[PDB]
Amino acid sequence: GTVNWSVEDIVKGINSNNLESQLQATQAARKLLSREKQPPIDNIIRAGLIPKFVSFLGKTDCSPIQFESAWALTNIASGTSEQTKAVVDGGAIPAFISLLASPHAHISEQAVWALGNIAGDGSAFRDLVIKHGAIDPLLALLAVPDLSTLACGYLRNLTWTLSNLCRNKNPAPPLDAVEQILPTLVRLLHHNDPEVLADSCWAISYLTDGPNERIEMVVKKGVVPQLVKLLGATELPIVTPALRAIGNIVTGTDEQTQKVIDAGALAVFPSLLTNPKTNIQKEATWTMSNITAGRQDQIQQVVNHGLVPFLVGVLSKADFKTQKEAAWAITNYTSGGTVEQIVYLVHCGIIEPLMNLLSAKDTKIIQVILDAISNIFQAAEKLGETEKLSIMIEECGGLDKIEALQRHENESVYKASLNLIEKYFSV
Amino acid sequence: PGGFKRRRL
Amino acid sequence: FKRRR
Ligand code: NA
Ligand code: NA
Repeated sequence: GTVNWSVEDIVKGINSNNLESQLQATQAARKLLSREKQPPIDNIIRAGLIPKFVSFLGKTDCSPIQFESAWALTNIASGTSEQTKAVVDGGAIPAFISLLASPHAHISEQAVWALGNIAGDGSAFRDLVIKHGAIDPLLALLAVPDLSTLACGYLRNLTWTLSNLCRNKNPAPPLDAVEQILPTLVRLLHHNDPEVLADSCWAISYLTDGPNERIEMVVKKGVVPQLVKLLGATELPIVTPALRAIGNIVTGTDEQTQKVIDAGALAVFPSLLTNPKTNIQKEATWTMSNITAGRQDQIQQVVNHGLVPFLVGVLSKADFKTQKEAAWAITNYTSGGTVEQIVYLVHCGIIEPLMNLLSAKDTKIIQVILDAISNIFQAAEKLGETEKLSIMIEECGGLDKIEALQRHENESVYKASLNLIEKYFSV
Repeated sequence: PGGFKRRRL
Repeated sequence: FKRRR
C-alpha cells in the first residue's frame, strides 16, 4: 500500500492538492524513515518535504496527516545535527509544541518525541525548544494524581524528553527551566517503571553535573535518599545513572556529600566496588576518592562502612582506570586523614598494592602514589615508626621501584622519588 | 549515553 | 581534593 514508495512518488503525492493523497505520501515517507536500516533522511530532506511535513502538523481536521508528519519529522530529527537543524529550520518547534495539546494521545506523544530529538541535539536547540514554551505544555501532560494512569510508552517518552531538556552543558539548562521541571522529575524518579526510573536518574545526573548551586537545587528537592535506593537497584540501566548523580553530588560541598552519606550511600559501595561492570567499579571508585577528599568524620564514615579493604582490593586487582581512581582515593584519604586513619590503611594492606602500581607507565598515577607514600611516611614520622614503613616498602619491592623512579622522564616523579629515598631510605 | 536522539521503529 | 567530571 504505502510500503517501499520512491521519494519521487512521495514528492508527487505530497505536491498534489489532495489532502488524502498527501496523507498517503506522508505515511509512505514515514515508513521509509522508519525502516530498520539506512532511513533515506538526506534524500527526504533534499526532496524539500520538511516544509510540507511541518505544514501538515497543523491539519487539526486531518489528525492522521498530523501524526504521520510528526513521525516522519521525528525520525528526520533523530539523525545528525544537520538533519535535526533542517527540521528546526522548517519551523517545526512551534508546530510540535502546539501538537502537545492535541486530544489524540498518540499525536501528543509523537510531538513529545520530536521535541526530545530536537532538544537532545545540543544546548542551543535545547534552549530554543524551551524559549518556544514547551516545558509548560509537557509538564501539563504529566499533571495527573497518579502517573500509573498514563500509558507506559507515553510516560517513557515524556521522561526521555524531559531528560534531554536537563541534558547538555555550555551552557546548562536555564535555572528557571530546571526549577519548573525538577518537581515533576522527582515524581518520575519515584515511578515504578524501570525505563522511567533510569531516564529520571539520567536527568538528575545531568542536573547535578555542574556548579554546587545546581547540586543544591536537586539536593534541596530531597532526591538523594531515592537516588541511594536506586543505587541499590538490580537494573544496571538504573544503577548506572544513579551512581553518576551520587558521584556528581559528592563533587560538591562537604554538606552535600554528607547528605549522600546520611542517606546510606556508603552501604552500597561494597557491591559497587566489586560490581562486574568495569564502568560501575570506576565510577564508584571515583565517588570514593571524592568522599575521601571530604572531612575527617566523612573519612571515618568510609572506615566504619568497611570500605577501606574494598579500596585495597580495587588497588590490588581492577581495570587500570579504576586503579587510577583508587590511587586518587588513597592520596585524598592520606592527605586529609588522621594519623590513626592513615595507619588503619597500612593495616588493611595498602602498601604492597600501592607500591606495585608504581611500576605503571602512566606518570600521573606514579606521582599520586608517591604523594600518598609520603603522606603515610609523614604519619609514620608522627609515630616514630617510619623505619617499619621503610622495611615494609623494601620487602614488597617498592623501594626498588622508587629507586628506578629517580631516573623517570618527569621531574616531579624522580624529585619526590629521590626525596623519600633520601628521607626514609638513607643513612 | 547514546540516547541523545531516538528514531521510532 | 574533590575532582569533578
Ligand atoms: Na580509624
Ligand atoms: Na606505621
